[PDB]
Amino acid sequence: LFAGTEHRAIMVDSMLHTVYRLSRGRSLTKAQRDVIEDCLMALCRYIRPSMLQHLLRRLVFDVPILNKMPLKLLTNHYERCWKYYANFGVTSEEELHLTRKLLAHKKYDQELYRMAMETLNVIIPEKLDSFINKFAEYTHEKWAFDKIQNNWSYGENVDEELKTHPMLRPYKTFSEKDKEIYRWPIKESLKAMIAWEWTIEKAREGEYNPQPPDLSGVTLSRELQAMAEQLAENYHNTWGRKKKQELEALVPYDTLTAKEKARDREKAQELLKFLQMNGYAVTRIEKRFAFGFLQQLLRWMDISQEFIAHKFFAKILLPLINQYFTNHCLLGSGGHASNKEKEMITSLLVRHRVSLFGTDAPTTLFQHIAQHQFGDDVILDDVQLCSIYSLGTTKNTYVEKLRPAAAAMPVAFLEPQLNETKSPRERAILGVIEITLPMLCSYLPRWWPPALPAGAPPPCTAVTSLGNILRIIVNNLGIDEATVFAQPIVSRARPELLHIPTIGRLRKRAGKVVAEEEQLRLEAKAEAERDEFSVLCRDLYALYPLLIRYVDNNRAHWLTEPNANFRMVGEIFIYWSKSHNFKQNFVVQNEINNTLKKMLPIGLNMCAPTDMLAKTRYALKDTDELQNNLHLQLRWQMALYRGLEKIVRRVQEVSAVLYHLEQTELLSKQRRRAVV
Amino acid sequence: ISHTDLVIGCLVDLATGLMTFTANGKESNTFFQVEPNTKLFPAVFVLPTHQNVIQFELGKQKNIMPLSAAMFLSERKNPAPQCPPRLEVQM
Amino acid sequence: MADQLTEEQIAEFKEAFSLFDKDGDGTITTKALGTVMRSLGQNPTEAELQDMINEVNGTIDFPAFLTMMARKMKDTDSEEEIREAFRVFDKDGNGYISAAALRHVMTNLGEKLTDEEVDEMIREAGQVNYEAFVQMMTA
Amino acid sequence: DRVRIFRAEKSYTVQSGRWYFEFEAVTTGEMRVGWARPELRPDVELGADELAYVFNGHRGQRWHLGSEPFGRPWQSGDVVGCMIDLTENTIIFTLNGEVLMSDSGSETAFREIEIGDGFLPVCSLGPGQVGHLNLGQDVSSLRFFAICGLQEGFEPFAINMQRPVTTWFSKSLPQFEPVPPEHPHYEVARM
Repeated sequence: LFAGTEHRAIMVDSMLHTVYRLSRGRSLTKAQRDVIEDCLMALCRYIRPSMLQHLLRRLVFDVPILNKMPLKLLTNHYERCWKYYANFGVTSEEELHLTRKLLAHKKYDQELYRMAMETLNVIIPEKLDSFINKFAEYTHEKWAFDKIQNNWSYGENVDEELKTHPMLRPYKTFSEKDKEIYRWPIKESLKAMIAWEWTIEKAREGEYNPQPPDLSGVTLSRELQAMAEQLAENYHNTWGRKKKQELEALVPYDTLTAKEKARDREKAQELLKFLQMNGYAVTRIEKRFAFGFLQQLLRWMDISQEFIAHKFFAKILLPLINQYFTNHCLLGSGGHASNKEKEMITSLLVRHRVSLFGTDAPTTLFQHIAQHQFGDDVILDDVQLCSIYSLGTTKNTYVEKLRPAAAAMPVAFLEPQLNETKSPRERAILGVIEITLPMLCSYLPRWWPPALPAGAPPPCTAVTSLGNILRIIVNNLGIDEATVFAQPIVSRARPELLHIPTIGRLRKRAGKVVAEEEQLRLEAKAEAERDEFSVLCRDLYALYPLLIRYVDNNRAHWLTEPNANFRMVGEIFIYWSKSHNFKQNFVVQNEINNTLKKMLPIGLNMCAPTDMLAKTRYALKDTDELQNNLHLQLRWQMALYRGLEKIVRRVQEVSAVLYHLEQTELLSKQRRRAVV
Repeated sequence: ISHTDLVIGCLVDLATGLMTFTANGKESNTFFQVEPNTKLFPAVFVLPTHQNVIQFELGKQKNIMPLSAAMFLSERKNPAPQCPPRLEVQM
Repeated sequence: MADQLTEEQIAEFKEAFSLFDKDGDGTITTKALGTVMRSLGQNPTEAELQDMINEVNGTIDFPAFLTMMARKMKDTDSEEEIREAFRVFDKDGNGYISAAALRHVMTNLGEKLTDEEVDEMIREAGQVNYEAFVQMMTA
Repeated sequence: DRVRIFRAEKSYTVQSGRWYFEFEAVTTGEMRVGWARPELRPDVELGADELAYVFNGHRGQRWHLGSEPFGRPWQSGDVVGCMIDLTENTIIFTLNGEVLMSDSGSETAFREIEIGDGFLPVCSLGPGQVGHLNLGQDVSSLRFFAICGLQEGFEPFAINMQRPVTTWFSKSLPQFEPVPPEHPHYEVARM
């Protein structure tokens, strides 16, 4: 019910603090604190992250430097994953703090990766006594300029209803009783500027309705803005140490609010502009993570060889998880590539997943050629260790698909692949005339292990480029028509069913469907009749064959309806009984899945309706009540369109519709603890 | 920051087409004169800066008839100020 | 209900209690209650000590001692019972119990649940895990 | 200036059946086509409030109470059909005869829409953009309706109308109007 509190944001800001004030304490048990820690994260949600940063400034002050503790880490991760689809610097400060911190070790990386997206003893110089009066005089010169604009009257006693300013005069017209309000402040700030950087000397010329001069004539440079940043924190350090001494007898500068830092910065931007007069000018994001990442990458491979010869390893595990986090969360491109080649030699699972991530995130050519040389050497060993090569055999193929989004060394491995985990060898393979001769060779083989592997890159080669691909599909057609490794065979099948040739494929696949239809009817006859498990096995094999069958049938239908909108009428009629047979058959199908039976009926529905619907409505009723004898027993706009063997064809489509129509179609409390 | 209400009243003389404007009973320097056969709508343009902004006051001065008699032909002789519901504020 | 403890604990408790019994009366001091639990290896801090005496004068009598011993061991067994309760479902013991293997283990346990409620148990909950199952049972 | 909003007259609302039209887009850019509630305010951006359902062809996203990416952006000279089926509370957008899908693969751009007072077709043209709106008087004048929509069951809009459907455009000339008493910011009081 606390959703959207733009009504009020101060009471909830105080309430959110005193809850976490009650989070750690001496006078509470495990039971009472678990109520509050569950009450806290229940309030971390159901409120907008506008008001969330009011405590997030206070948490990163306390927790992330130390390895109570989990109460911070829990509430943190439930807020940083609350907007990923000012305080940001505080988080990165905490991000490095947690890295400095890097059981309790596993309780940290989750919350971390979720956030991955002297003035009294200082001597005053000669001009510093002249600047403590001038920054007191320019302060009285700016204050009388501001108050009199809002109709501030002049009174001997300062009244608020009268807006009286009895200090409406200069510091040179003020005595020790009227300049004591600006004596210690302009002298301690000049002493704090001198104790920070010992430069108090005149090096430039100088610059009641008192008006301050144009002090904003020159802006802040790279050394002036840093000194103005040094003047705000020093004014916050002296006043902050004054608050820590007075209340004992608390907001910093860098982790200040967006509203608190707006009022504190005017005490330094006006003081450095007041110091700049009379020459007394005291003048002394992800790549940072990537720098430390490469810094960690150096010590990792150093330690990796230190164990290869025979604390940080957990930190390496802590980093790789964050590495897998940031890669998925995603000059600097080189730095990642530098780390990419850094980790690859260390391999020469957990890192490999991060390696697969980093390859998915996509000097190294030497590393590639050395790997390719190591691959062919392993291929020499394969023709004749295996674990370090097999993980490299997929990471390369990951990269070989990555860059698509040392040519000879690749070609050397290709011949080694052609020489002799056969499917994995067939996997990275696809990732001219010599191919053309082999193209007709497999075509002759289709006219009749390495036969499956050779067709992989051949599908990858023709796709890189018309009727040649049309021949390859027909070669792939008869190979399955004769027919496992049909799954990866089907993976390249839908990859290039783009580009007459379809009509030849239509005459081919119509035979493919009818053979499957006869195989379906045989199993249906087997279903009409131990032999029950065998029929279940046979249907499973039939479902297995139907899986790769319909997969090419879909994309081919994406051009058939594009064209014809005949042979498809046969193809609809053939696939009609298939869906009818699909209407225990699904039970074997579902196990084979662990669909295409549905989508086949979808594309065929448009074609079958392309060839009086009340009779179709009537014949659907008899098919929901054989009906072929019962079939024997806006329309002006429609007949304008439709005009632009019926007794069986109408009977054919009708039952298909009805099949598709069918296709689209307490305990008491003590009883619960009893059964437990 | 003024704690008082600037009241602006206008004066339109129909048989001459002469238009003048009074500021708190003190006549302003400006004036306006128009063609014979023309009409006019009373108008106020404002960018608001308060919870309560303006008030249209349909009143008469010491010897002149209010805006009710001007716009309703059945009541041209009545000097009592009225506001029937056909009158309203457009935008 | 003080029956949720077995006998030998009460045998161990009375052995511990009589060892630090003041005069054989069965009275002990407020401090000795902390020492006798640390004589039994249990180490709770003074927060878990403070709320227990005011739950029940400085004089702790043996039934007044024992009722606190029931509650300290009632809550701990109340949460560790339900993971080992899921252990008998899955053939491995991890949490992966198939839903097919449930509609005969649940109508055959002895609370006389018929087919309708073990249906009603299921469609108001493939294999389901354990932590959703301890959620759907405790409710 | 602003964006012009185009629609049909409020008599021509639909309450049932399944309907369809077509829309050629000549020069791509900022345009918007879809379906809208009849009580449509001409001040708002088309689809920002709860009165419109409208696809955007500049970057390929749907507009209703915000945005969500949807399908491919445009070319110069492609047909963007729209169709609705009130019997199932669905809205389907077809591009060039091919049915657009979501990021989840679903073709139905919006489901579970309340029928209410009805719907009526709506277009929107940004500055410079040119595109004609074939509302479907002559069936042969349509192009990609036979590819998709015909055998599905969708009838065109002006299937039996011997006169063309009158169109209502949003002006740019401001005119006076009485202040509504349910206005969220302004209110008057005749004392």
